[PDB]
Amino acid sequence: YEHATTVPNVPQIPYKALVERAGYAPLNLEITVMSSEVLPSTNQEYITCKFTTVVPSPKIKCCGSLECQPAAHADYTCKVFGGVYPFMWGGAQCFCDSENSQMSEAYVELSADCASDHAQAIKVHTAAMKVGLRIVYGNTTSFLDVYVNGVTPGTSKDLKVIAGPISASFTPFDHKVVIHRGLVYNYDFPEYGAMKPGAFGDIQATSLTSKDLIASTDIRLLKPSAKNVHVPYTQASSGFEMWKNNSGRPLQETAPFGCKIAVNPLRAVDCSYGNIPISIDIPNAAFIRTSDAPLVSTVKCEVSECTYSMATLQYVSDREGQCPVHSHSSTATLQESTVHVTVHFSTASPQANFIVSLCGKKTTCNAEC
Amino acid sequence: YEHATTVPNVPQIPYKALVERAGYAPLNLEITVMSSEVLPSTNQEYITCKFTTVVPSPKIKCCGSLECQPAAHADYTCKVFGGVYPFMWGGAQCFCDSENSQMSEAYVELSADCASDHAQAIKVHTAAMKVGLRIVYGNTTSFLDVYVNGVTPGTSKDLKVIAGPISASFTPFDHKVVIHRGLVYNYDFPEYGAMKPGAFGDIQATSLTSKDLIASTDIRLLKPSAKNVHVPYTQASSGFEMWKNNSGRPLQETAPFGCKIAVNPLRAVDCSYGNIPISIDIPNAAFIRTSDAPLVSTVKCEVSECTYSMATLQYVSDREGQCPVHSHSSTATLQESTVHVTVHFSTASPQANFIVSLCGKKTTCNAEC
Amino acid sequence: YEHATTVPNVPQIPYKALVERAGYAPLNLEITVMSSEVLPSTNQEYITCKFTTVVPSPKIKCCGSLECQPAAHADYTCKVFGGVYPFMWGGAQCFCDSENSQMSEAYVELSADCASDHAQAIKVHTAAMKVGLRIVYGNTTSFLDVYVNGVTPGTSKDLKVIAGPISASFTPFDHKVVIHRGLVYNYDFPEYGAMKPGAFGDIQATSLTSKDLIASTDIRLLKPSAKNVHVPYTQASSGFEMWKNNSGRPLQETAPFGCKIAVNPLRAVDCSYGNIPISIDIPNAAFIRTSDAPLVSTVKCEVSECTYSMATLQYVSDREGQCPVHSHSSTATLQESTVHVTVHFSTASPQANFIVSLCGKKTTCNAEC
Repeated sequence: YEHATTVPNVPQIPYKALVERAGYAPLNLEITVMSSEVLPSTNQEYITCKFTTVVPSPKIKCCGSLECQPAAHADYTCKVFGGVYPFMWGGAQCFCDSENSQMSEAYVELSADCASDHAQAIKVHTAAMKVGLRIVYGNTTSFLDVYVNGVTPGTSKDLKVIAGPISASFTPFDHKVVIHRGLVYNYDFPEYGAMKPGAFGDIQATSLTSKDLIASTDIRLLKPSAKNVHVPYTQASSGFEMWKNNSGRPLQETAPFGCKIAVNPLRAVDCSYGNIPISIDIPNAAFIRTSDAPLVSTVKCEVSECTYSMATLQYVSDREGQCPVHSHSSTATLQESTVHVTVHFSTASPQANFIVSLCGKKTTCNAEC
Repeated sequence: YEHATTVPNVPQIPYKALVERAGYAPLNLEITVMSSEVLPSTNQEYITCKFTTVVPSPKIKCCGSLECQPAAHADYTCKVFGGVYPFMWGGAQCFCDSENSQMSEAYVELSADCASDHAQAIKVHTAAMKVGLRIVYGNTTSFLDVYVNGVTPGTSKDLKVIAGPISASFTPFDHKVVIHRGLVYNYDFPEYGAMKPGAFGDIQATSLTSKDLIASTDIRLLKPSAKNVHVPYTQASSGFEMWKNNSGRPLQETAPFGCKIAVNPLRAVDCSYGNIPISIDIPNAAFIRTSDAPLVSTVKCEVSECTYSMATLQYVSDREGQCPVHSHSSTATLQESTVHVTVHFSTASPQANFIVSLCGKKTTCNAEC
Repeated sequence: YEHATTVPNVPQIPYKALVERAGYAPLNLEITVMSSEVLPSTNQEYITCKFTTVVPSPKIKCCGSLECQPAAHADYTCKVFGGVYPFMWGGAQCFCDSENSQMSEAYVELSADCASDHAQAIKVHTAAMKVGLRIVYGNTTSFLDVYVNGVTPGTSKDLKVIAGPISASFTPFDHKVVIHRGLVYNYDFPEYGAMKPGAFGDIQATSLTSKDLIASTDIRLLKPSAKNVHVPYTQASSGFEMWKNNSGRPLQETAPFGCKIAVNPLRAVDCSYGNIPISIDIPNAAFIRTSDAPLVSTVKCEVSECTYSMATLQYVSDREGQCPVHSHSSTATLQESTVHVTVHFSTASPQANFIVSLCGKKTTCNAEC
């Protein structure tokens, strides 16, 4: 094993803990962080891009009556205009004095160039964590992809390795995150079914290959002038051509604590946070080297080769095999662990004398520086 | 390296500098001066020597008129004399009473013996420098002819060796230097086109095989006496036969600081002056013997054989190879540098204990003386 | 012378000196400066302009070995690349797995457009002087091109006119002057054989029709990518296309004291400086009008016609001929000199009364114013 030691969140840093048991030889505990990956609960709901106005051909007639009927399309604003084309010299070659009408329909479908470049609207929430922690506990060297939580246990080398929930619940992604090419921004997209021509959500869709649209691009039908058969309207300039200016905060460049961001999975890599409380049920079989076998005598220690950031650990014992050696102070960490009589290690300390260890034992050592 | 150490101008003196870097082994820097050569900007302009008067034959006539015409030769002073040879009993067997004239021409061409012995007038100026500095930095022994200036870099052994401009701008040659046989004097020769019979520049020429002369040897035509056809003139005795007395200052014997002088290139050899600031961009590859390989222990030192101007440097290390050893005081310089366990050197000091170283380480040582 | 009077350096200004001899008539001395010309010792050494990279065709092979050999060209950086084109689908249709190499050569020759537009590097030094001084001393009016120095004498009108060295040794050209089209700048060009890609001296040459080059335009060979047979390099943009901005100081516009500058001879014209000490050995024959011939009586003087900047000099003598008349005060200079009984001159003074013267014487015158 029952153990539990605090282990922070900083890659490339070898961690060393110590087992202070009575009887059995104090084991070595080396753990290294390779690369962290934090992926929140991604829930795809909407997508957007450019569009193309699909204005049909008017069905101008004579003294006959007309009233448009709605159906199931994108955008719906139809108005019957009366009084246009008062004569044959007007444009439509009409014979009526003042009883003429038009349908004037106008919708907007997804453009052809939208299939490739797009934007995926999502609502980032309850972020999950998974850190592949290196494991070393003797002669074995296993690397496992472990989920960071106090619910999912391990196995590795007949051991129950638990990641444990970090005390830092800080996510670099807020409530809503939309994708762009291969970047990640913090966007304040409008509510579904409450769109506005204020940009940032024109004719939004469910996915890449959808078939149900909804929108309000401030479209208004205008009464044409008597000259030539035309269909003049005052449309709002697409906001997607203007969003390439007010983009701003890219997040990828404003990475907090050297953190990172992924494209496809929208994950945060190499991001330092808090501490990971690891607990492992190390059995009797792992505590190799009982008090009945190893019996090291007097410990000696002297320093020689040392430069800015072998300690002569000559011992005398019976039969080579294993032999755990670890530091006991607050400074100067060794490089290797299990090295059998004429032991050979190395350190990297300032000038104070140390001890560690190796193992057990222790020592310390030394230184140188 | 970026290094730079001061190195004086005295041949046959081994120079030893020290690299005080953090980490890598402090390298050895041996540099020796072989022979210095200082050649100024030589600009050949004029040459001189003996000459031979070329007096032609007079064209004496009778009662006819005469007036000489100038051309393009050396020296030009012609005067028509009237009243000479008043009768047939005078000399030229003339029939005129008092209407007789002569041309009387006289020029001076370069002698036949001038082709070999000569004198070359030059205007010594902006002196250049070139000193072949010996280079040693390990197992290599290269000798290069390097120009002494902070503009022309080097190569030698993958290193950028710079000579650097000396702080002493003293030249043994002044403004004008003329050659004689195989000697070098400081002469005050007259201005080109302003010659005078005051010697030191009679009928000067451009080079050895020229064809355009200019001069003024104070030549004057005199009216001959009526007796025999002659052409008597009062010429100035050549100054080149008199300059073998007022030569004086030979410079070669009054050599400043044991300096020398050359004949053909007019160069100053073995001439001590100031200091040569050398700077070399020594790369990582040259700094052999990192802190990870050599690990010499306790240093011991004792003196034995020493006479007026081996130090037992027994060491214990792993594997022979290189091993830089250098002095650290102000007196007692070693003879050799890189010598591998039972090291064997030698010194030449008075009686104090020196250093150381070796290397690195250281020491010191010782011484012885 | 034996005379000598100080004469300054300002063109279009008539100079008037006075001979104060005992006995003979005091002569008039008029001297005018036409146009000054100062040409320093021009020593052509280097020239520059645009260039064209001459990258040859690669000699890609198979599993055969390769090592490039240097010769005698401009620029020399060749590197054998290995590991490129691992397959037939790579680019060169190779059959080798990982044993393939290339030569990759690249030099730089003088461009075709360099023949006309160029730049001539020179080292301006010991400036010479030559001023064509007008000469008047009676009935003669000779104009001679005389060198300004106390070494080269004259002749003019049976007189030994000496220019004399000016007390002002100020040259508008400093140590180095390079030509551009038809302008003259003060440039700080690098040392010969110590060129750098810092511009102002890329691939310099001896002259216009040379055949020996030297340079270092920071050229570096890069390992190509496996796709299509190419030779990609990172070259430094020529400094000669950028020097049309940092040109600055043109000198021609910043002419000191209304001075000038020439194109072909690099001369300074109409440039005022100091004083020119002229000395002339005027013989007895030039001092016309002895005390035995002219005998002018009582001098009378009255002023009439005078405007802002004839003085009735009625005399009575025997026989017209010459007659030198000159001013004796510090203001009011005459226009003419030798004018015979009813003399007629003219002046240009303020309001003060003068004598113153014329011559011688015276016165014064016046015034016015």
